[PDB]
Amino acid sequence: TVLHVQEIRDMTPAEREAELDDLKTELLNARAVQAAGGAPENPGRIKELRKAIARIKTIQGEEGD
Amino acid sequence: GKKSKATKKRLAKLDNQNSRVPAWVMLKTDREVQRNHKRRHWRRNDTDE
Amino acid sequence: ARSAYSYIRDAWKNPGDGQLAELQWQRQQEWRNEGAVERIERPTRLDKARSQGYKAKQGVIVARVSVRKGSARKRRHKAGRRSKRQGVTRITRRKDIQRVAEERASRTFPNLRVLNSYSVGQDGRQKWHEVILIDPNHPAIQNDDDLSWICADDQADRVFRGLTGAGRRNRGLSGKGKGSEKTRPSLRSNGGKGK
Amino acid sequence: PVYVDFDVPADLEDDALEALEVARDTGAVKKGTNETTKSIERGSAELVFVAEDVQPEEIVMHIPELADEKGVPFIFVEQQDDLGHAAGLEVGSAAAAVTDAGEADADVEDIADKVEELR
Amino acid sequence: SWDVIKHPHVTEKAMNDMDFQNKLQFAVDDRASKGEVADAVEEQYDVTVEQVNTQNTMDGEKKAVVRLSEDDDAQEVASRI
Amino acid sequence: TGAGTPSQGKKNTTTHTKCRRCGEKSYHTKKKVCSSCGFGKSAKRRDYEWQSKAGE
RNA sequence: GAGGCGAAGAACCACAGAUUUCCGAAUGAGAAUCUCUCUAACAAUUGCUUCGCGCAAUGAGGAACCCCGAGAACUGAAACAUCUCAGUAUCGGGAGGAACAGAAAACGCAACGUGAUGUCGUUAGUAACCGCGAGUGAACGCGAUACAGCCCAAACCGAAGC
RNA sequence: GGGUGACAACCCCGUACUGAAGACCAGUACGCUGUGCGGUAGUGCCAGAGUAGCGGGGGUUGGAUAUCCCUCGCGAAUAAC
Ligand SMILES: [Cl-]
Ligand SMILES: [Cl-]
Ligand SMILES: [Cl-]
Ligand SMILES: [Mg+2]
Ligand SMILES: [Mg+2]
Ligand SMILES: [Mg+2]
Ligand SMILES: [Mg+2]
Ligand SMILES: [Mg+2]
Ligand SMILES: [Mg+2]
Ligand SMILES: [Mg+2]
Ligand SMILES: [Mg+2]
Ligand SMILES: [Mg+2]
Ligand SMILES: [Mg+2]
Ligand SMILES: [Mg+2]
Ligand SMILES: [Mg+2]
Ligand SMILES: [Mg+2]
Ligand code: NA
Ligand code: NA
Ligand code: NA
Ligand code: NA
Ligand code: NA
Ligand code: NA
Ligand code: NA
Ligand code: NA
Ligand code: NA
Ligand code: NA
Ligand code: NA
Repeated sequence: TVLHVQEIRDMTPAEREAELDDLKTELLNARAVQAAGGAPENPGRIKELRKAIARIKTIQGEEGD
Repeated sequence: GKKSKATKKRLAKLDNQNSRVPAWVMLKTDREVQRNHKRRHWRRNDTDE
Repeated sequence: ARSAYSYIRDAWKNPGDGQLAELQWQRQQEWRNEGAVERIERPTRLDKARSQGYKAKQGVIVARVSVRKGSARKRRHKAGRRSKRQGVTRITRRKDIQRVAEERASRTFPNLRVLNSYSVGQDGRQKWHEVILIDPNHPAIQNDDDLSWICADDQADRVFRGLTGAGRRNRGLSGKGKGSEKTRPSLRSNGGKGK
Repeated sequence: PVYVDFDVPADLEDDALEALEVARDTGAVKKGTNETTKSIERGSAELVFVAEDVQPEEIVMHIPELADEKGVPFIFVEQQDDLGHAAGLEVGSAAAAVTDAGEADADVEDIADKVEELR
Repeated sequence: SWDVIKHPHVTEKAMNDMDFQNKLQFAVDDRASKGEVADAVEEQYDVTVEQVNTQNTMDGEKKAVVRLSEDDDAQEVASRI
Repeated sequence: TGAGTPSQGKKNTTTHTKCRRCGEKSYHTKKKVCSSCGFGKSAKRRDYEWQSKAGE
């Protein structure tokens, strides 16, 4: 599953924040699993968690959140 | 001697730079990349700290 | 009829005669206790200032500058020199005291550009000049058709490049004819032989 | 002060400044050292006013001697800011001339008379 | 713009601190103080922090040793993540 | 005492260190001056025409 | 190696935007890239100023080029001192995309002539300098390139102004 | 011109032709709005001073009694100049 940019724009400012928090948490847990090493379900995920976080912060700035 | 925090970070980095070229990088490059030229020994070489 | 200005001018033809002489003898006493560069609210010679472009207006500034009299303050050679190059005493600088004064003022006011300057006299040990500087960033200047030329980027630090009137005379640019072979268009393009 | 050879009492200066204000409204005045200078040279000056707080003194210092050879009487006022205000300005004035004294013409002659007495 | 907690520091020494001392170990941002570490750990894991010890290490990171109150169980908290 | 090898033994003094401004290990920690970039001496960067041949 | 992304049009390219740690002119203060505090600072110099850092300016960089200052010696003269190397090397200050110069108190093929300035070609190694040694060394004019001419100060007005 | 399992116009990129965009020329030229050029007679009303110039001492220049500049001292006239 991938979070697209239209879906981020359809979110309310408070939904973006709550989505941001959730995404941080998944990342933190992924980096925890990694620190155990601790094979993931896929490494391609951490990469995507970073880009999604970046996207949301970009839209937050665009929308004036 | 007494190291500062910044000095400590710099020494830390120099240690990290002392790693080998990873085995998988040699496969990925068809052995076009083998040696680490910045390889440094504590005794034989001298850092800038 | 004569302008009032012509009277200031006429007084200054002879700074050691009449009322002006008394004035100078009093004023210099205060000047000698003042600093290197003193901003003054009004020009001592109003005719000369207006003649040189001064206006009573926002962004026009006047400052009086003291500079030592005489030749180069020069250190003697510390290594081998042929006799021709061993001099100390008689060597004089190639920039006149007036230009030195202008540079010192401009440094005092880093945001301001030098318009012009003139002599206010001297004692035995030093000379004084008043330098007119202009604020190129002030919109009262930026909108003045007579002064706004000085706002252009290529006029930055004009004094230090010799673009001032005292600069140009001292560079030997006065004559358009004979004698100017090595001065115009610049001392440097002529290989440093102009003076 | 180099151009000031005699002292004017405050009362005299008060009367002269008063005379100036009325000469402004009922008559003609020139404000500023250049216009004042012109009127002395042109002969139209009746009374000339000169401030004593003028820095530099150069602006105004030719006035006494010039007025003397043009037969025009003159008086000293202490502060140029009063002289300018009396002449109707928001700013100071180092020199002023009454061209037409107006209704103060009797007082002008008297102030002239009082000053000649100060020599 | 930087986060306080980087990740749990998982090594044998860390396990012994977890099992025997009720402590958790973290790689944290080297700009973070003990109080900021205590707070962040409380907010993320819903526990009570008794004490934080810190070290700037030769890996270039800060390591925090965070002891938890008796109401909390380190091994339990660690097993979630 | 020999000015050679025996005198080399006393050199435990730190002087030139990594400079905050240019990164060279030229910052003289006793002078607080960088011998490479001029930091601590000059706001402008240290440079000289003699650092290259005259015609380039 | 594993795994992911892309027809919800990815990669890649152009333009525009977002993010852009610390030190650094480095500017709250200190410091070998870190730290301290009254969460507070355009430090310093300066213009305007509601006199408050409120509005602004400067600082530093850049391959050389450009302008303004300071200024050698080896060398040449078969020695060497003036001369020469050379206003060169190097140093100090500073501008711009170019800079500088520039509308005659000019020229002076002397004229009933030319008509701002720079540059190129020539004038010419000529005039001029010089232990009159070695060396040094223009200009006017001409043929070209490109062309462009204007604003104050003052007189006379006198607040009509910014 | 290059690439392609060896000498390639015709295998692939390209090349000729034609067309599009951006940048520089340039906020220039052209165009326009406002302003108003100029002539006669009369009038000694105005027209930039440590200046022009001179001397002492230096530097610089091809500049020689005739270069340009610095420094110390002295120092005009007022367009009828
Ligand atoms: Cl300037
Ligand atoms: Cl005075
Ligand atoms: Cl001709
Ligand atoms: Mg190791
Ligand atoms: Mg500058
Ligand atoms: Mg040139
Ligand atoms: Mg500790
Ligand atoms: Mg020795
Ligand atoms: Mg080194
Ligand atoms: Mg600082
Ligand atoms: Mg020889
Ligand atoms: Mg020699
Ligand atoms: Mg000989
Ligand atoms: Mg020569
Ligand atoms: Mg000629
Ligand atoms: Mg010479
Ligand atoms: Na070592
Ligand atoms: Na300045
Ligand atoms: Na010369
Ligand atoms: Na880590
Ligand atoms: Na960037
Ligand atoms: Na600033
Ligand atoms: Na302020
Ligand atoms: Na020889
Ligand atoms: Na010899
Ligand atoms: Na000679
Ligand atoms: Na002389």
